[PDB]
Amino acid sequence: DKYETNVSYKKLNQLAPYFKGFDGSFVLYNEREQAYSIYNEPESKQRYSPNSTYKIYLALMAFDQNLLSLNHTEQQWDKHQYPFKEWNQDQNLNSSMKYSVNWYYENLNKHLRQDEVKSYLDLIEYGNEEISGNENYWNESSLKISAIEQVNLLKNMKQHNMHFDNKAIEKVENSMTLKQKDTYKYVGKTGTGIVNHKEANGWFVGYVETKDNTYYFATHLKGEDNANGEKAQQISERILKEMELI
Ligand SMILES: *C(=O)[C@@H](NC(=O)c1c(-c2ccccc2)noc1C)[C@@H]1N[C@@H](C(=O)O)C(C)(C)S1
Repeated sequence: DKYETNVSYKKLNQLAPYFKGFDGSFVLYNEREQAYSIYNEPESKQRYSPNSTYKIYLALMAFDQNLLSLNHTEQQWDKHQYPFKEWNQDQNLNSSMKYSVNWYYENLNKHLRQDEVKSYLDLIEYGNEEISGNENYWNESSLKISAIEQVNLLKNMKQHNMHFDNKAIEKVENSMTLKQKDTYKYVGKTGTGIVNHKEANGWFVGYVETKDNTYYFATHLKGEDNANGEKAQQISERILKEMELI
């Protein structure tokens, strides 16, 4: 599925070497100039399972539904042993996001009404809005979003155009804050998805907020293997340093 937009963008073709091994895309939005820059425009419109980057909105939804309160984000670990040790304990919003603990977000979804969620995705324009596929519709399932839409949503959230509480947004933003300096705030969320037993869907979405601007971005990777959140973030970090933002 494909996101249709005839928005203008600066071409970022010389980012191609960063995507060696991948069908990848990089979208930047410059809040002040109100301007997109894109490596690989066709790939920037292709919709893919957002995977773990969906946790961001799943969190905003749980807040809005008073499923999460500002001083109540803690969830009990039910004692199931996972392949990654960070998951094998109680979590709060911050840790759940830092370690990408799926069960935290699967509990959030389990307690939201599918129809409230459908309504949210309609409001926020979350890609194809297909949550019909399975229970974990955001994991290599029916729900798909493009790198450019990932940027539009972050921008819309941060410019308070989503009907979510400002403190809800602040909490969610804090949970994905990777670096906090005098001169910038650096926020992001990774995503990995497996198809055909290979890491084939890599996301890193976020933004850098400086003292006079905010540069929202999304990097997406598609490839035979090693297309993962970590690689996507590594690629994004290189690109962002080279534009001199991080
Ligand atoms: C979100 O994307 C989560 N991903 C998965 O559950 C997942 C994986 C997977 C691949 C490799 C290792 C662990 C899980 N394959 O398909 C899916 C749907 C979690 N977030 C990821 C991230 O990149 O931030 C992980 C790798 C931490 S798991």
